[PDB]
Amino acid sequence: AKLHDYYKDEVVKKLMTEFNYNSVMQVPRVEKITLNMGVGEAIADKKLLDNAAADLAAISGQKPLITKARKSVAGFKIRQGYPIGCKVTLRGERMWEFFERLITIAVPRIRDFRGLSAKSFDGRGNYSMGVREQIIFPEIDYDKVDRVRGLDITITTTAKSDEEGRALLAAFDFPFR
Amino acid sequence: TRNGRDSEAKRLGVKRFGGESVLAGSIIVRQRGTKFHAGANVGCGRDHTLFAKADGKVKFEVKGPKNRKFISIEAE
Amino acid sequence: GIREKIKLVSSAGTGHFYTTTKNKRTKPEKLELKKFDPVVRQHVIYKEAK
Amino acid sequence: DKKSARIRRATRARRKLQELGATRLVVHRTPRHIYAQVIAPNGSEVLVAASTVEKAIAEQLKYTGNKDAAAAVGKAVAERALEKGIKDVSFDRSGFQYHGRVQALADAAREAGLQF
RNA sequence: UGCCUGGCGGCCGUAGCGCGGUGGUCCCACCUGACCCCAUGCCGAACUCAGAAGUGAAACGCCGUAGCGCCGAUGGUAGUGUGGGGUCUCCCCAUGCGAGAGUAGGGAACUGCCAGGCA
RNA sequence: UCCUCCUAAAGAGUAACGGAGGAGCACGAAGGUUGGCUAAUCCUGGUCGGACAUCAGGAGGUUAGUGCAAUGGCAUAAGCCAGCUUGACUGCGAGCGUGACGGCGCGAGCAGGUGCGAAAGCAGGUCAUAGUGAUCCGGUGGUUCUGAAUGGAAGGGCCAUC
RNA sequence: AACCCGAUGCAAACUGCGAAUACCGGAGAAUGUUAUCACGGGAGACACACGGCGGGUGCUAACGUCCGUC
Repeated sequence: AKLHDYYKDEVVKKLMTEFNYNSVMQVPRVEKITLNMGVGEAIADKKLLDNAAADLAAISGQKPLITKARKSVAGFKIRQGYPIGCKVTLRGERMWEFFERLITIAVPRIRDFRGLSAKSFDGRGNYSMGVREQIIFPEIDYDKVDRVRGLDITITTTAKSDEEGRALLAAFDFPFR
Repeated sequence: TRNGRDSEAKRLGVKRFGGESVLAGSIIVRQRGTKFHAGANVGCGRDHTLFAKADGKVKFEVKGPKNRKFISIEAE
Repeated sequence: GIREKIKLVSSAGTGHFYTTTKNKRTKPEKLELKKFDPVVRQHVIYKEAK
Repeated sequence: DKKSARIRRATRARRKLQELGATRLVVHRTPRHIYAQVIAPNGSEVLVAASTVEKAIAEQLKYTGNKDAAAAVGKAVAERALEKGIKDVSFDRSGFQYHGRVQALADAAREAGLQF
């Protein structure tokens, strides 16, 4: 709610001032924010998927989704339909709360945090990056950590260009590069 | 490699053509793949066999946005 | 071979029964199905499929 | 696409009703308004058409598209069908679900005296 | 008697793909909320319910753009049923029929019924 | 013994110790209803991750998948997921075609109990061709059908089945 | 050493194209000793070779061998 109101209040005005759009709806908006865990190590032991799902559910406001293998490839010893990775997609109030918590606490507290990577754009407008030691999130207790895991963040942005994506993120200010 | 075994060639294709006065229960055409589909007052079996559901004159016509060929029957 | 024939007798006293082919190696559980029995004129649960 | 999904989910029903050559009632539901039509056996003529856009039905409702409006239009189309002698006309879902205004209209017509 | 919008049909590329223009009075997308009808193999994402504050971002109706795809003659060409002939593993004579691609040309589809608005 | 493609000359069929082959399987769920979804491959960005484990966008528009070797077709998807499921029914079936024949494939609809779906509507198996095998003699339940004077029994026939 | 590019050749297991033949059903002037179909009795045969038309097969070596038609 807080981030939604912040977006509706002044982001459109600042984008109009700094870009000279035509319609109020010209402002790009992020459709969804997805966290992904492609651990790939679950083949050795099956008692990692449940722990990952529990951690994802605790981190987010809802349970995760286990993504089955797209294709059967012998290069990774994975068959068709194999539940190798997991994800959590957020849109709406849950997404706003998650992003608010992230920007407020998690990003500043990242170890050896200097800035993000602006070049990490898919060429269409979405913003995708990866962060290691997900323990950075305050929800997970440090003493309860079982194994070192990564995380992939992907924010889908309706903006058609990287410049438009940066303009939209200007509301978030893009803390550092 | 050590061949010499040929399977019996099951006969497929259209055996009853257009402008044929065919009663109910007749089979208009037997095609392995659905070369010809059914239309109005025409039925299709499990083995892609097209039959007339009532007496009449059969006809073939190109139909459908995908450029397919259908078989229909009209009152005679 | 791997499969074996199994009879399917109505739980009632009707002598009419069906037959099928099945393998118990992967499905040790019994059969639970209903089918129309002409003698009783109504669907009857079938058991003792062996 | 929003319309492509409905088209692909309703083409099966359209084909099934057309191949049988049976008159059908087709309903298209939108958030603002809902339209209902009765198609002739030939499949190229419409006997009865109704919608919330009509003033006669729009002058006694609060919101253009709702369960009450769906029921009202269903009753109106059922009454017109009974007057014209259009009994025993099948129904098509048009790719929608039987859990909202579509099912409300269907139930209203069934109570009014249409079987489908 | 005309223009615009929505729905149902005759053919699926002269019906199409890409670019520009144009449109919210009738209708549609999104735009507001959903503890409730409905449901997510998590998410109002999809679908559904209650609402109408903005405007065509995106989609969509129509016109131009002949940039790409397609059709498309006339004949030429390969062939072929007949009888004959030759230098016969292949060709010619008279006759009926007849390719594909390509060439001139076209194209921003045409058309039937119902509902609403604007004159 | 059987099945696919060309040989095989545009109805069908068509031989040769010709060219490539596969089948003796399996699902009571991998079939049906209703609803929902729609591949391979390439480019772009990223932590283990590299040519491909997963994620987001675009191109692509079925070459993916459609259990087997092969065939044509499947977008209305016959391809994938969710609730129920036994129509993997009962006795019929005018008619159509194939073979010399035994035999073989399709089939709307009829009376009953029905499964699914609000209804319309589908369901007599697996998208379809190979997973096949008789005759004689014997096993299982009934059928007092018959029963070498009668009561019986013994013995013989139909069905589902080794 | 995969995919891909610049090419290279081919097609029986390719047809976004596609004949000429040939087979089939409905109408019809003309003609054939009904030349068409069904039923019953009796057969013979169930080893073919050559030419033409498009081919397989062998190394066109043959009057080798097998296919659809006169």
